[PDB]
Amino acid sequence: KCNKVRTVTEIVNSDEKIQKTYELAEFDLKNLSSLESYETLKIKLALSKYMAMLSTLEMTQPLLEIFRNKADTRQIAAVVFSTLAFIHNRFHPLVTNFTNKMEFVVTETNDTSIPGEPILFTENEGVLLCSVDRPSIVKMLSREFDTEALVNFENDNCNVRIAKTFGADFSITEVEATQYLTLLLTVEHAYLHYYIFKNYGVFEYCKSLTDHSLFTNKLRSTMSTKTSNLLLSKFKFTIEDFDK
Amino acid sequence: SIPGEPILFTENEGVLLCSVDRPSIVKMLSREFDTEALVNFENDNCNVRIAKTFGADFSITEVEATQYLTLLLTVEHAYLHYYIFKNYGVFEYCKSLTDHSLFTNKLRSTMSTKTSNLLLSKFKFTIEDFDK
Amino acid sequence: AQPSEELINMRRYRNAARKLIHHYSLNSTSSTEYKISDVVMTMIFLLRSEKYHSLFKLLETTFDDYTCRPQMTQVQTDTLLDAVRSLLEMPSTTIDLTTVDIMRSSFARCFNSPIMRYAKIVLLQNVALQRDKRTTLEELLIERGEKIQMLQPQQYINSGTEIPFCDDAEFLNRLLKHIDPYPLSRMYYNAANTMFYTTMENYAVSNCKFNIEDYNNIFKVMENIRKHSNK
Amino acid sequence: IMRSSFARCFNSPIMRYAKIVLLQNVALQRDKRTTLEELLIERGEKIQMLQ
Repeated sequence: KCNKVRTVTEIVNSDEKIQKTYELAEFDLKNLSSLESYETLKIKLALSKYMAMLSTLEMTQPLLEIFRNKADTRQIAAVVFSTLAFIHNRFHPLVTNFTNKMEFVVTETNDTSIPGEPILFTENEGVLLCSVDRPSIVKMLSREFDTEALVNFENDNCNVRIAKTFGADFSITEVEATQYLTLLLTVEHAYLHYYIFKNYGVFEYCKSLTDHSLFTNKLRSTMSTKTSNLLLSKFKFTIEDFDK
Repeated sequence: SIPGEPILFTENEGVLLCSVDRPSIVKMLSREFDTEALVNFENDNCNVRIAKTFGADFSITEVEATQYLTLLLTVEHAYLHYYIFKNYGVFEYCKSLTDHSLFTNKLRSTMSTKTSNLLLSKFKFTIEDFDK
Repeated sequence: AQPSEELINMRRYRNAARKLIHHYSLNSTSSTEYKISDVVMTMIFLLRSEKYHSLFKLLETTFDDYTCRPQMTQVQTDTLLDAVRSLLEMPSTTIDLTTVDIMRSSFARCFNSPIMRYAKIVLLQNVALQRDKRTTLEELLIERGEKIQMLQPQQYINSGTEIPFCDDAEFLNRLLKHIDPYPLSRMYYNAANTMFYTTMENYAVSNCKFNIEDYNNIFKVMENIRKHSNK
Repeated sequence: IMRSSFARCFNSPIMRYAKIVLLQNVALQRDKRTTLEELLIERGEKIQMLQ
């Protein structure tokens, strides 16, 4: 599919005619450029909106100090609730509330800690309840790990790839803002299960928690173009080393 | 800096822009290189050359002027790519830079039917000695 | 005498050893982490303060190679933990025995094989977890859920319903402008891997090896999304 | 460069005529040669940064 598009032009009364030919390879490339810029802008906008909305809530102090404290019961709940609502609106822009019954539990002890899924639910022992590991959330915010950006990429070809090299009060650190994406993703994952069980029974919910695998069926006729935070999809690691 | 080319154009970063290596320019200016006293190659003179045997303030010297030709030819080589991509795709500005080479094809039917600055037909070295 | 070579590039020795230790315990960030000369420099750099020599002794214990866990000289262990915090120069960020044990296991694999090419492989497992009994997730599910149901909410937080928002669009745009310069694409992946590490960071306890295939399913979430796009 | 020139001369025990333009140099402050493409990335980037 190299498609050296081929063209000709004629004088009326067909005295004589001229030929030219051309190549999409510039046009598709510019299309890709525009696409990625567009979607990047959209995502950035979304994040900004989220951050500002949280900012509204009159926090006395920078985020991390909150969870570094453990005496709170209001702020943390508020945070969680806000994130959940944001996600739900991201899928149902017309929808605004969950009809009460939402309640939270702080968890503080390893002897209450649970691997993987850090936020957990009992949809109705009479009513919904949730559980959260603040200690772990601090561990996930073991912020020290962060560092300046690496610039790696793979499958290069030439400036066929590189052509973008020629294609044209909380005033606070980008990296600390970036930490928010962590909780975003976490609550997103949780919202998956919450939605699943809210739609269906408990045992399949347990099965999904056993393996986040069988989801791929039921999570269908479900994303009616409501894109979610998996843009740069090359999520992969060394495989052959599993060695059973 | 960049290998090979002391000049480069960014064709439209909103508008055309250009970048140039003054350091390397000076390195070309290191003309302690220069000396005239030399001897031309010849061949087959009795047939070819013996015939040719029988024929004959600012008042600045020549060597510098000779040096002018350097930047002349350099800017020529640059102009080639500049024209090319100005007329054509960034794909064939990846190419032409990955190697110059092939652009002869695009120059076909493209050249103005007038020669430039490439008289003396030999321009080469030993080649087979690439000894890979 | 010439005291140079022992510490001349104290800067190199400190910075690289600390970088390495952060790579292990703090799992900090991707790097071409290696220099065996630096590994040796770790020891030599340790050999010039007692607040090093203690840790050096502990680490030397690994050269016995047996997986036994050393006795806690409680007082001295605690003073040693504080010295570790100091010599790691962290904001007292909850450096703990568990991470210390993790480092012990790290060296329990580091020197233990002369793999003179490249064991470029995660060694997720630790022998020195609280037991090698290696019970599975499923029983702990019950064990946790019991007390979970037994507990009472710390606050009964909801009545009625509300939504938060604000519309200082100019303010939002100002923010946006502030936000622009940052390479999101790169900046986020490290945090994503932090989330990844978090699983292991949780189960230091009778751990269940399997994570990989369900992670692959997490990744094929995007696969399913594409499939939905295409029906 | 000159050091390497001399470190290429005596290298020859060779007295027969030598057609050998050793254009190459070893001492390029690196383990081994990279491609040019990486530099085509790296210079271009900073150049676009420059004003």
